Amino acid sequence: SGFRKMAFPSGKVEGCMVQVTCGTTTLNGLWLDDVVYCPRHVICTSEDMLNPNYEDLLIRKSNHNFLVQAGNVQLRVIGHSMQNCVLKLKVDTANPKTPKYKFVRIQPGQTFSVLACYNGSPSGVYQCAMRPNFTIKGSFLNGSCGSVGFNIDYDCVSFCYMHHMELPTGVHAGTDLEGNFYGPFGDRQTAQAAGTDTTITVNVLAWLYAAVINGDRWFLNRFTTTLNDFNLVAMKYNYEPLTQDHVDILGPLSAQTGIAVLDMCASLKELLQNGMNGRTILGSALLEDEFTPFDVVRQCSGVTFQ
Amino acid sequence: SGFRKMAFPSGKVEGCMVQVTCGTTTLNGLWLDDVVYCPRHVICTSEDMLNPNYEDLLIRKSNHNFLVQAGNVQLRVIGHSMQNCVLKLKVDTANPKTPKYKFVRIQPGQTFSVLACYNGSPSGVYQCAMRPNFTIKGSFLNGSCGSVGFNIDYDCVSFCYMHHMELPTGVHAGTDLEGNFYGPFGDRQTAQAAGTDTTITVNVLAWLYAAVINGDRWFLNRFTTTLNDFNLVAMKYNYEPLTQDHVDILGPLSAQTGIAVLDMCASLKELLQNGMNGRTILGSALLEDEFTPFDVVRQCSGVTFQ
Ligand SMILES: *C(=N)[C@H](C[C@@H]1CCNC1=O)NC(=O)[C@@H]1[C@@H]2[C@H](CN1C(=O)[C@@H](NC(=O)C(F)(F)F)C(C)(C)C)C2(C)C
Ligand SMILES: *C(=N)[C@H](C[C@@H]1CCNC1=O)NC(=O)[C@@H]1[C@@H]2[C@H](CN1C(=O)[C@@H](NC(=O)C(F)(F)F)C(C)(C)C)C2(C)C
Repeated sequence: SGFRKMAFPSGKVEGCMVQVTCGTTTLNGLWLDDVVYCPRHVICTSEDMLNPNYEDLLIRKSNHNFLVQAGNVQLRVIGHSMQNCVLKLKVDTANPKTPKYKFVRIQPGQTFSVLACYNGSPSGVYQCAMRPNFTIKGSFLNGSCGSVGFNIDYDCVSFCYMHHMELPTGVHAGTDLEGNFYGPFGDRQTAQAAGTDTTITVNVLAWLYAAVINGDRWFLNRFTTTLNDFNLVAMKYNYEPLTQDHVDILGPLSAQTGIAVLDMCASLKELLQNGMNGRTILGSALLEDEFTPFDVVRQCSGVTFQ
Repeated sequence: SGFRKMAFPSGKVEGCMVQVTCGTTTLNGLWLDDVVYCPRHVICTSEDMLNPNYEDLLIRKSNHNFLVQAGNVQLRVIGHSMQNCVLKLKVDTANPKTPKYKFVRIQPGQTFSVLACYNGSPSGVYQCAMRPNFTIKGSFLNGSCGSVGFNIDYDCVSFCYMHHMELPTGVHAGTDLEGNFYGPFGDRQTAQAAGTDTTITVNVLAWLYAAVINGDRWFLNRFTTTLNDFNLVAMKYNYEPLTQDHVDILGPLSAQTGIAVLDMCASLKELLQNGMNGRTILGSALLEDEFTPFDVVRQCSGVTFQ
């Protein structure tokens, strides 16, 4: 029993982190086979960040301008190119610790673990969700860019995020590993703001199921609702619409507990309309939306990674 | 910016996890040099758990009765002994992945990361605190015993917890790596209950400082208090006493922010007496007590591990 915001084991990703320095600037890179992936703004000076011409700044860099270190060990750069907002530095040594891996572009609502790093070394690991406004609520400081977000499925690490920047309110934005930003953001120090966020309804329902599984059942009521009528309430409280696909994805937890998804929807409707009146669910005073259905099942069934 | 419940990178500990099977029962072990540490109740059958005589059950086991596997690879057991509530299985192969490590007995109030494991494989990592009642609020299922809790300082893993059992309310109990339980518990399926818990006052203050550092300052008031008068309020709300040592330990965060510890105490006093009136601090609707002063500084300054 118990339910925690649980991150993936980070060892496979730790073996891939390196330091990338270009002149003054040092940030993190990801070393897979003989390629190091890092944010392209490593090539910028504190002078011009308001709007760099990255393509131009890069023509004036050569391989030797990039100091890549894996721990103590320098890795010689033997080629370089830019793909959208990331640099790919070909090095003379393939990482012997390269896990089985894929690059994925996650969808808003999905979760992943961030391995926060500085100077190529890990500081810590935590779980996040890609928010509907394409930000993540992370914890990042100067020097953290190039830190990555990932999922693990058995033996395969799916890299889905690389960290690039921090928006007003202290939320964070970044790219997939092909260097394409999530959301309408770019890597320039200009006036950018996240869109209004929304609550990930299907994840809240998944967490309510997690609560029932753990014995925290006080919020279950006797009623049901239709999908359409539920979504009218969701909208008012800035919850995203629940689709039939969401309902189907909740099927395993619904089956395990015997609580139809629409019955759980009626219980969530009442929580939105009436609040929690000082009670908690799974120790929380607010409704939690950063556990997917798969996260709940993984944690409550003990899924492990090879 | 941002502030997250952050766990230590788990790679050093992952390389140490193994599966230990004795007859039916399989749980996790920790493989350091040529010794595997695991909970002694691996030698029990589902028949007698209400009160095993472990010393007796062990005399009838020989080395070959223990199947130890590190991934696919069997490790031959060449000796065995019991130390309090853990078994030490000497094996014929030293773990080549053994990190620099120590065994520590943590104090209530301190935090550590748990690497939850099943069948010798990691499921996930999360941060916990040793509660004043010597429990942790973890997430554990059948088969998770032998999962360990740890801190990292530079290159050194301090192992402080091994998981043994779950108490009513869904809280968890275990031992240090010398097999001595934290708290008044034992490894027998009998009526055991945690004592009444209390809130870790010094950690709440540390988190309030973390909030100020992140710009969330609405709860700061203009007043101060004495240590003695603050502790009278703390007591009423089931907060542990704040000592001068606690004040001194908060010195770095007090210096960084310019807010005297006793000024922050006056602000916490007001939160306890008046509540938060629907506001949040660092995204939370409740006061958080599972960040130590060192955790806050580590996260807000980017401390990394070699
Ligand atoms: C990479 N190491 C840092 C990570 C930032 C730094 C503080 N916390 C973070 O997550 N990334 C940057 O410094 C990027 C970088 C230029 C400036 N920048 C920002 O994150 C800035 N934000 C924005 O410009 C805004 F508001 F548009 F998001 C800053 C104001 C410094 C936080 C480039 C190339 C975007
Ligand atoms: C080790 N793999 C499990 C972990 C438990 C199992 C469910 N969630 C956990 O953390 N440990 C046990 O099964 C231990 C073991 C006997 C029974 N046990 C318990 O945790 C039981 N608890 C107690 O007896 C109580 F209440 F005293 F804490 C159980 C009721 C099965 C949860 C021994 C040797 C303690």
